Amino acid sequence: AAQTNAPWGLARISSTSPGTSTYYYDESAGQGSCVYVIDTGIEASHPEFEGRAQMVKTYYYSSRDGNGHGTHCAGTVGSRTYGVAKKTQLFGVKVLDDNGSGQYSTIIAGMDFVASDKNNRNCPKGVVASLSLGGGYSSSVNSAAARLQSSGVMVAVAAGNNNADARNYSPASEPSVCTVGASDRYDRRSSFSNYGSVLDIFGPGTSILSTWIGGSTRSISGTSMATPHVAGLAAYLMTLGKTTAASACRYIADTANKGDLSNIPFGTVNLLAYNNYQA
Repeated sequence: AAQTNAPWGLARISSTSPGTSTYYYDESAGQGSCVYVIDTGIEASHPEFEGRAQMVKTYYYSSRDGNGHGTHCAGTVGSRTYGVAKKTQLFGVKVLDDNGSGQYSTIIAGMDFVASDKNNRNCPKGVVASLSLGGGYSSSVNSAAARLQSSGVMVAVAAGNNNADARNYSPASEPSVCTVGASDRYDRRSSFSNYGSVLDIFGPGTSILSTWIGGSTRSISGTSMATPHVAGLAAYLMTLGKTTAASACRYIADTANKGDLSNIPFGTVNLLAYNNYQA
């Protein structure tokens, strides 16, 4: 399949080269997989989600996304125009209030929620969790993400937007999950992107166009917007049978565009997510 005039990030993840604008992907499109978006919620009613997005859990008075960040990430995972996996199922777990903040205990409860809730969903092609969130190092947050990974969920977490080593951030410093940095359209490390040996992969993170609340769209930047590309890519790859939840991050790193990013600090992987689709 070919989506002309796609957001640059979608075109990048199916290209060996920057600077193109068509997204190429197998039409299976993550059908039969599920991605949990653990964030500020999802505006499920957005026409871009086509009835495929639903809120399954909130820890606050409402389950609606009063922020837009969760809606944006969910749109990059699987919206029809801005999504990597245009046929996946999207499950919203609102662990972040409408200011985008959340206590670690609520975040930890949301991760354990997903690790049990996936047994209530039909995800024959596999389960992914996208965590476009993070704070200071927490062994308890790291262990919650490690449990979620261990439960049979692909966990993808933002590396963080501090332009620092991600070892001091959680869940980015949990080694068993898939820690994602951000790159821009010129194949530069995003200036804000964390780095370090804990990173597994880079995805498009600078000026990412996706869904926004109020049924709108907007372009925003962050490792939190590179993570739903990798999360969406994993659901896509799992639906294609090329990998499993336990090995998705390793697989994505094996098949990534190698050594194509600039301003990647020594000791950090130079790997850019790539669906490796041959039309």
